[PDB]
Amino acid sequence: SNAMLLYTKKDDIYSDIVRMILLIKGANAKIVDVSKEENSKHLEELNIITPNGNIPTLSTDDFAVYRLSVIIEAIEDLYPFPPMFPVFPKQRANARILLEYVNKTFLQNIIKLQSPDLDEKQANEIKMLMQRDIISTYKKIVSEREVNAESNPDAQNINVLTLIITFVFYYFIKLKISIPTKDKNIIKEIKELLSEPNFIKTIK
Amino acid sequence: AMVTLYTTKYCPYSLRARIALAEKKMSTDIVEAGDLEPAMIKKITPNGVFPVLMEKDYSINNRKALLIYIDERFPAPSLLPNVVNERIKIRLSLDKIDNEWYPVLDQIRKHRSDQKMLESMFKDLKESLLAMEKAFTGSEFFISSGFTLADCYIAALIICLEAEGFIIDDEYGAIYEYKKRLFARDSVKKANI
Ligand SMILES: Nc1nc2c(ncn2[C@@H]2O[C@H](COP(=O)(O)OP(=O)(O)O)[C@@H](OP(=O)(O)OP(=O)(O)O)[C@H]2O)c(=O)[nH]1
Ligand SMILES: [Mg+2]
Repeated sequence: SNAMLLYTKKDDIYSDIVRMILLIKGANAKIVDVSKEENSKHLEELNIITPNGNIPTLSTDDFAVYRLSVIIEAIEDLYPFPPMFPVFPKQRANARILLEYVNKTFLQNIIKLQSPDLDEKQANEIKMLMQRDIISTYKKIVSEREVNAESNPDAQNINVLTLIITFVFYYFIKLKISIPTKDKNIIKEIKELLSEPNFIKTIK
Repeated sequence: AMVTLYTTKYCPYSLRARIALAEKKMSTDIVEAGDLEPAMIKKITPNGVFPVLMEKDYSINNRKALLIYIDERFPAPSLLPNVVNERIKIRLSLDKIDNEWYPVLDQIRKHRSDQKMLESMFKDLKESLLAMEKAFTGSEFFISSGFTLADCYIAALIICLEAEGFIIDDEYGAIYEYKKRLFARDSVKKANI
């Protein structure tokens, strides 16, 4: 039944992302920090139900799913309320194409940066590649959210790509990476994003 | 003339799209990139990524969203399971298909000129299917009551894999049966030719 166990690790950006989606839905979420020694018996379980100990994994008696697009849609299947995605199919496709870019360019790289055996030169090329786009990207996430909100004022849904870009920021701060802009307005907004209640409930 | 699909020839990616577009019984033109102008090509898809799906106002060619978008654009008949626990699974399955299986096809498509490197790639693929022919018994179509995208992903695969030499026989069991009634469907049958 509803024995939803969400395997996560510490400082993993994907877990933190998922955990704030489960928080938004209301999901009965038995979180499991497989980073702690105590949960050694769960990590044993996880290397069985998934191929490579994939973190995060969202498991129940019925399934065990990994990958971030999968999980996010899974959550929307199990917890329709409130709506994570837009309603027009075109807008849904776009959110999906954007979410792919944010994952390849930022999430995936944020992870490569947590690798202890990383070359200090390579790690600096990553950190920079990120700065280079973080802004242009942010704009797109915005333009898109602006469209999906007006085209339906009665629907009132939560932009998942704004929720994610918020964690990209947190992890900039977290990796001493700098958000290259002097736009006092943009800055105003990035502060607001980190200032939202559900976000402060998560990282806490 | 509502929506046109432009399709390069060899793509396994272009087959599985013409399948899903059939199951929807939606009147949509089908054009060949290789039967148009080097000028319009740059206008429908600048990055030259086929296949592309044009509408009055929209356009799309993202490999990962193209099909999922057809299933949402023209909603009936749904090409995802109805039961929630089966949908969540079927997604995580498409992902395996695209990311662990299609690569095996591209690889057999690129190192195709090297017979020493094919015979060995085939030996590892045929060897892997047969380590799964076990979890194929017990369903008309792939891991599901009815037709899913998983079947469009897999029709195009078997079909392009065939052309690259690799064929499927009675040696595969359930797979051969499944592969034979997959080819039976009117939607797969059309795009095949
Ligand atoms: N650590 C972690 N990684 C995630 C997560 N979700 C997606 N990824 C990774 O994002 C990368 C991009 O995968 P996709 O965008 O879905 O498709 P693609 O690789 O074919 O372009 C994958 O790594 P890959 O090495 O490029 O491919 P693969 O070996 O996983 O198949 C995939 O493992 C997550 O939640 N946690
Ligand atoms: Mg991959």
